[PDB]
Parts: sequence; C-alpha cells; structure tokens
Amino acid sequence: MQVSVETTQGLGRRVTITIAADSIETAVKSELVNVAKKVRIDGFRKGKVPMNIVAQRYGASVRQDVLGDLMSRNFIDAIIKEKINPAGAPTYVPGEYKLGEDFTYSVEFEVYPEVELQGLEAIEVEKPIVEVTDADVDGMLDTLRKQQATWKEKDGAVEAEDRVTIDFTGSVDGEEFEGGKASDFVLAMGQGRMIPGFEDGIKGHKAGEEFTIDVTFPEEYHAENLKGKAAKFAINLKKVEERELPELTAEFIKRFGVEDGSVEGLRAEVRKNMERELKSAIRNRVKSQAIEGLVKANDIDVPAALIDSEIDVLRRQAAQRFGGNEKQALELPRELFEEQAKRRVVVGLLLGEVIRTNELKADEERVKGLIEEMASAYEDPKEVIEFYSKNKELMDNMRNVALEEQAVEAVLAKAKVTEKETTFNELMNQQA
Repeated sequence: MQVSVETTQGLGRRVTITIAADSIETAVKSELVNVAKKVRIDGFRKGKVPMNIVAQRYGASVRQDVLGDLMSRNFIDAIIKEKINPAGAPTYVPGEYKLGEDFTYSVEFEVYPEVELQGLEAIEVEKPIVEVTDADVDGMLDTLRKQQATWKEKDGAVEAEDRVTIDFTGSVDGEEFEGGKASDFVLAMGQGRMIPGFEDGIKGHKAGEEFTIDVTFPEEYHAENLKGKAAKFAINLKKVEERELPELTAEFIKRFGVEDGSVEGLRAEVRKNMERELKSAIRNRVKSQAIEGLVKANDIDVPAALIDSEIDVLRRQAAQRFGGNEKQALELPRELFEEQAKRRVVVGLLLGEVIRTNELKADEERVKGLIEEMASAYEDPKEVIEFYSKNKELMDNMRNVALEEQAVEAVLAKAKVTEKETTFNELMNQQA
C-alpha cells in the first residue's frame, strides 16, 4: 500500500492511500467464498473454473462492501505504522473507481493536540478550613420552621419581616406617576420585594393608621422617568401579620424523616445533611480552583469533532430534563452549549496530559469507595454493589471518575496551595 499524508489546517490532516488492483481482486475472491460458506453453498463448487475467474464473473454483488472494508482496514494500518492518532471519527473520501484498476481514496480528520503542561507550579489553590457549627444547625432549623410557618396576626408593630396589606400612591413632588396604583396589596417584607428604603419606613405604623413616607428610586431603575428621583408614598396600613414558627411536635419533626420526633434528632438530621453539603462545596472549591489554574495557563488547539460530540452530549442531557425528548435535542441551537462544550473538551485534554505525564491508573480502592458512597443511599447498598461489580460497563466509567479526581490531585500537588479558615456560609456559595 502506498500512503501519503497532508497537513491541512491546525489539527487537520488528509491521509491518502492507494490499494492495488490485485489486492482488491483478492478481497473480492475472499468475500465471494465467505458469502458462499455462510449461505452453505461452498460445497457445490467443483473447480471446473478457477477462483480468479468466478471473482471476475460474480464479484459484482460484493465489490462495494469489499472496497469499503478495504478503505477502512487499510486506513487503520496506515495510522498504526505512521503512529497517527485521529480525534473523533475520520471522514473517508474516495476518488473514482475504475473497474479492474487500482483505487485511491483519502481520509480527512483532525489529530489530538500536543500538550506541554505549563504553569502548574504557578497555579494557586486556596483550601478552606470549615466546619458546620452549632450556630449553623440552629440557624437552619430556624429556617425550616420559617419555611413552613403560619401567618398569625397582631396590631401595632410592623416589624422588619412581617407581611402587610396596603393601598398606596406615589408623589414625586406633587404628581402621581405611571405606577403607584395600589388597591389592597400584600407585601411580605424582609424579602426586598420593594424599592430599598420603601418598606423600612413602614416598619412602625400601627395595624390601621395611615401616613406618608419619603423614598428614592435606585439610580438604575428601569423607569427612566423615576430613576434617581425622590418621591413620597401614601400608605394605607390595614393589616399586620407575624409569621409564627409553627409545629415542633412529632407530626412535624418526623415529617423531615426523623422517625422519633425527638428534637435532639432533628438536629442530627440537619447536622448530618449540612456536613454532607459542606463536604461537597469544599471538593468543588478546591477542584474548580485547581482546574481554572490549569486551563488558564494552558491554551491549546481543540479539535472540532470532539467539541461537536460534547455538544450532542450536552443537548441530550438538556432534553432529558426538558421532559426528555430523545433526538429533539439535536434541535436545541448549537451555540447554546458551544462554549461550555469546548470547555469540557479542554479540561479533558489537559487532565489527560496530566495523567500521561504521571502515568496514573484508576485507583481501584478509591473506585470501590465511590461505589459505596453511591450505594450508601439505597435501602440495600449491598445489592447495588453486587450489581455494579458484575457490570464492567458501569465499572470502567467509575474508574474514569476516580482517575479524574486523581488527575486533579496531581495538580493540587505541584501547586501553591494556600489554606484558610472560613464559614459554612462562605462555602455554601455553590452558585457556580
């Protein structure tokens, strides 16, 4: 086989190959005899006519599949001896075929890119020293009770968090504006649903009195004819409620999955859950930092085929949530994932060069542990493990998950890892 290579653009390449007329004729002959064996007719052959002539007389129905099998077999040899490593699926491109003659074709593709891991020691990773304190647990419970609370009522103390019903009108300086039309409106203060300052003035009035308050619009208010300007409000206070942290009985505390309605048990529920949250936040804070460092210091050429497939993967994961619409995901506009797609492909090629350099292997003891954490959430962990173990498909993936954590640590190692104390809330900032 005669094989020439060509560099096209960036990672692009074009391998050209030429199969010999006779290599084709031989493959025809073979495919003919196989089809015959598979159909159980090989035995009726008598040799009256040699195999190189039946091929020349009955090879027709076999040609195309043959030529296609040859283009593939030959292309994989070629990139195995030239050591070429295509990224994504190649693209065959045949020239024309002249019956009985040689055949040349091309295969276009992009190769993985060479990676020179830089700045590893320049990357800085801040490791938070946190803990869930009694102060926290207390807060959370307070939140729970507030979540499912009851709107009681009082009279004469519009506190900072009460709910109130009102009628209002706004006067810029002696004029009512486009809005300010309030007919028995309900406002649960403390949530900043109103202009800042607005509800801070109503924090005194009695459950029934009327009064006027001064307020200013933020400078970037959408109403260009109100932003910045000062106004006054005619507030009609006719109701004043007070969220009353309800139930704390078994019917409540065990509603949170705490079998024995013991308050000492709701705390350990909340406690244990918060600590589980924290554990995850930390792993994210550390991991995201390391990875940002890695990506920022190593800009590399990303092959297109790879990016495409990650978009598809991202679109299918999007459909699956979008009520699931198999192959309606191929429909979601490309540029909606393009960016983060190219980002996964990059983090992968980089954490990959990290794996190569350090010749890392999926640590099976870790893989087992991952499988346990995972199984830990079901009624019977043992059966999930017995199931997972026998299925080499879910296993290799769980190896890749372990391998990836390992590739991270091998960056966290060679890196300026500072370290500081901080709150639970600081780490509860898993916004992105």
